[PDB]
Amino acid sequence: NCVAPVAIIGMACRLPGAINSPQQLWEALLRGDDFVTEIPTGRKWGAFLDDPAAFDPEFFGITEREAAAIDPQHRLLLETAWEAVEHSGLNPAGLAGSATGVFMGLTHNTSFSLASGRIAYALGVHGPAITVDTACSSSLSAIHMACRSLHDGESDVALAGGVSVLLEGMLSPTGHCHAFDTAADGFVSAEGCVVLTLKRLDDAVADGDRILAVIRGTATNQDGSADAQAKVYRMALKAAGVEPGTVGLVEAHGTGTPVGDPLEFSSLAEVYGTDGPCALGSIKTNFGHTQSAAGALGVMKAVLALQHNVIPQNLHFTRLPDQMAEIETGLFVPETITPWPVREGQPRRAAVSAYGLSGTNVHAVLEQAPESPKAGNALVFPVSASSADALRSTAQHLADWLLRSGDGNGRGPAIDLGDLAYTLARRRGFRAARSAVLAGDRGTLVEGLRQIADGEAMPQQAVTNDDRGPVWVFSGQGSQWASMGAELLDREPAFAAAIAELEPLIAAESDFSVTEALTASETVTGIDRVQPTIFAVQVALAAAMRSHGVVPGAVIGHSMGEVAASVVSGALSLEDGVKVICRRTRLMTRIAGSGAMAMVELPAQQVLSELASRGVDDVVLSVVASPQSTVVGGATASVRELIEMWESRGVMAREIAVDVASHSPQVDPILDDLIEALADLDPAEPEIPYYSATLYDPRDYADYDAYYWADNLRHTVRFSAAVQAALEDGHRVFAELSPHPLLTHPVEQTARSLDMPLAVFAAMRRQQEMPHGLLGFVADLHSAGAAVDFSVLYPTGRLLDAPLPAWTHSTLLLDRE
Repeated sequence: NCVAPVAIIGMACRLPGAINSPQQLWEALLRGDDFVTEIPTGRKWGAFLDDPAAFDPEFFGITEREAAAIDPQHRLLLETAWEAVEHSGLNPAGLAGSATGVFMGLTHNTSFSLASGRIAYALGVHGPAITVDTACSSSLSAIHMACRSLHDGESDVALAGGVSVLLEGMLSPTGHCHAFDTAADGFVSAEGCVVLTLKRLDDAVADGDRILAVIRGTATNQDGSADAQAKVYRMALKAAGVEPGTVGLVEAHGTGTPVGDPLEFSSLAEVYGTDGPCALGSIKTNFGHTQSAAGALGVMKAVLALQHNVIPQNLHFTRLPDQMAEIETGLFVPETITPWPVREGQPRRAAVSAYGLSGTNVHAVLEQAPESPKAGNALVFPVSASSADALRSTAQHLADWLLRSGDGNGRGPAIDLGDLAYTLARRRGFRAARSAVLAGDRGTLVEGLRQIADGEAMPQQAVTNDDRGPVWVFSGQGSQWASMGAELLDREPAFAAAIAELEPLIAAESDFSVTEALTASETVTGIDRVQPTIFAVQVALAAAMRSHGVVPGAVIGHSMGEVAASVVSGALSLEDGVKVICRRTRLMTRIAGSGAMAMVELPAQQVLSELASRGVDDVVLSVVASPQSTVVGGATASVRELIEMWESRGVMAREIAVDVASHSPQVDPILDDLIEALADLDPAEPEIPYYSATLYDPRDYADYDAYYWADNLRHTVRFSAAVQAALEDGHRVFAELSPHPLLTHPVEQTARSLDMPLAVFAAMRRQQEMPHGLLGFVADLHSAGAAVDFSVLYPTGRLLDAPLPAWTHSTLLLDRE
């Protein structure tokens, strides 16, 4: 009523016995596992984490030395809190800048809430960052503060939890929390970490999150170990606005102490158990007293108990204490797996409590989450981890998870691969070491994951952080091959649509069918046909990628490639692009067979010097695509003369087979007619960043008019300079849209010369088998870190609890202690 209802959209835990997830916890509670043991010989009873010092510092951008100096408590909160965010189905990168509050509890050794601050900084969120000492308060205090923070609106999302790490009200000499059993030995300390992800219910429902349960209300109180705590329950119930008779479960403090259990059982009897049997449980029978994590851990049990119909049994119980036995309470301790009491069409409700030594008593009232009621095509399954080793473990764990279900006597129904892909692609964060399996069924997906796990498939190290689209590289002539467009025309509707639109346009200009050329049993050959056909594929590829949610962050053209680059960037209409490429080639026909071109293995500046010192002016620099390779062009006799001069000197120089010696003086006699033919162009500003290989400065303003295309044909192809500029502006993923990669190596050579990292890919290659169209290409780009709007491929789907990525853990501890 009074306070706003809070939805629990996600939760994570790091607990003894390698229980590192809600599902693992649920199964453990059903088996009735006792995690209390003797003291380990690594550091009389207690439940301990396998390695509380384990941490993945590089993932958070911290050095090993600093991480070693950081409190192990803080490190556990960081990783556990991160898991709680991803378990909510939230890409943690998406939280940046949001009003996300952080409320953590721990034991401290002029107030600096550093532990919560680390989490806030790691997520790049703004909002309250509060820590609390659970010796000066309760372990539910953080969760209480989080709910009121949401209510007051100072937070829109809230991470709430606690952690306990043992560094060595009396104790149980047997070493067990016997609950409210007549045994009543005492309690036992324990380690653990739990974090809840909270959001206002109305926001959760609106944003379409998966609600685990609802916190209707909470309350805190000061006791100057008391019976007057009876009011604390009423305060919470009043804030929650619910009758206690409707509460069929109470995860009590359940310390198992002689003085506190009857005292607690007595105060609970006043409020709960009036009508119907209300279960009374304590997870401390399983995990002992996890201190600051006990409250959150208790909630996690209640939430899980609310989701399923069953209630997990308490351990170490046989008989109530004779003193508190004769009361007419419906309260009963579960000894086995007990179904949920009420069938009166009321949502299941539970309550949790936790009392501090200082007399701080906190109580919370919960309710179950609101109810909300062809095949064969391949899907992309993004899988990543902070390291190659971690990815192999991750792939293995996901594979086992898939194989665990899909079986009778297991989770009966098969895991929906459509929802899984949706989860991994849209409801998860992406990490450094990446892979992306392509599969249309479970079998091929498992095999794909095995290959990763067994070290057969190698991971891609992302070179950028999914913040920008890739660079489309448009190459020139010479990539064509027989029936190069055939398979994509059948497999990529967007590719076929783009070609279908181009078909009549190119026909009107050049009088031939581009579709026919792309499906012919022989490679396209005619001067009139080759470049327009290549241009068509390039535009079609870009359209197909856009239909998969991949838009370029920039474009770079090479010679004729600049035409498609101009269209894709929006500088020229589709119609004008056709006019340019078609009318160019029609005029270039007039000079076919004149002049020659040759590749020489020298830097452009050296070549330019030798041409000048030798008085050569009928041969010029035609292409500078790499810092160590140059193409010259001009008079046939002069070119072949230079080749021999270089060859005899030990320099590799090889003539290139070309119809037209473009980018040389040989194209002069058609430039005027070209300029006249392109008089009617209507260019616009490019919407995508465009690095020109025509202009003497790749960042300069391009007009894309008649004179620009004249210069594009006549002047040097400065591809290397354009790639350099793109790298300087932060672009890292380069992908060639063409029938076959002609420029991927030149790009690499340019990047290497500048000591610049990058990832280069090819959309198509000669005789490539493409049964899944360009989805493999999409997968590779994402794995490199290129931005991909996965809402296109996966507009809708259900959130699945696929295992969270394995961490890259290294044991970090300060010496001498």
